[PDB]
Amino acid sequence: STGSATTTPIDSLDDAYITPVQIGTPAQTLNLDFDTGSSDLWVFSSETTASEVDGQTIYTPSKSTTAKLLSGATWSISYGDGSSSSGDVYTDTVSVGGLTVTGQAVESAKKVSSSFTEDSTIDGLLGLAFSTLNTVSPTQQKTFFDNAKASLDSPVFTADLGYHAPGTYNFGFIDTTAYTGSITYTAVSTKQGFWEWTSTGYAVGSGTFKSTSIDGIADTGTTLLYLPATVVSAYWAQVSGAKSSSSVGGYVFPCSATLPSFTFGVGSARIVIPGDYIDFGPISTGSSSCFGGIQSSAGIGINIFGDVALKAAFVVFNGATTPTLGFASK
Repeated sequence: STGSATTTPIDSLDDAYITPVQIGTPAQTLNLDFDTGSSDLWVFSSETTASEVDGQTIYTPSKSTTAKLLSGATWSISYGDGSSSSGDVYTDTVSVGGLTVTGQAVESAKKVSSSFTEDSTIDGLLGLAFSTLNTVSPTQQKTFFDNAKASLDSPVFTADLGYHAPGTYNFGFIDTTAYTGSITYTAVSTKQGFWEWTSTGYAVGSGTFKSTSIDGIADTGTTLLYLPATVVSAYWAQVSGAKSSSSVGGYVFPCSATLPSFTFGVGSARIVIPGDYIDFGPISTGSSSCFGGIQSSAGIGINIFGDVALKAAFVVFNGATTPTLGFASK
């Protein structure tokens, strides 16, 4: 089997992407944030505290003939941005882009943090990291991908995120028309439950390439590119007037600036992030201070190749027995 679904930015900054997902019978379609940095499929639901629901589409298990309470199971998750959610669990039929999993754990939110309430466009998350990170207790549950894997034509999914435009998540096949040149594959460590890999270095603009190992995660659920402070300082030093602002929470730059590109290494290959991708616009409406798309990972504890980086590439998440990641230009 295969599946193919379009993923669409939630706003004009590409702050996140939503992909329609069919849950239950008859189908209830919710727009979920596909997140390769976590492993829970959770949704706003008829059980979510009413004061914490603001415009989201909810899953109502009592209206699904295939829903079954997973008796005794609860979940609770916190994300790197400090947001959180928790609740109980149903199993139900879940389809993405024509690919169907029966008996998928659908984690129904009883509580969500303010950041989720305030974002009307995201109806929940669909985790695509390794199932060892799943938070369901006392019986850990598998991700949608893990459940689908044995049925897939090939045990892979791909992320093809757009810059200020829709893109695609494919399951079970590699679309050879979706990228240019060749895909370069690189080793993955699953020891922390993430799609963790080592970049071979970086360049700033037309500068020379610095060969240096940068361990990080491929994370579709993180907006920006978070890298070591040394790397980030070298980037922003090439932008007149850029500075790290403690008040704002990272690097800002004059909105009148032209940003250089940023290149990262994948083996001997190179992925170029155009300067425009690094512009996240005024820090507040009307400001002439703009927020940078490359920020320091210092104090996160891990480097994160988030959407800023991933949207510059066609990315293969290879879930074979020995997992790997592939990157191609596009």
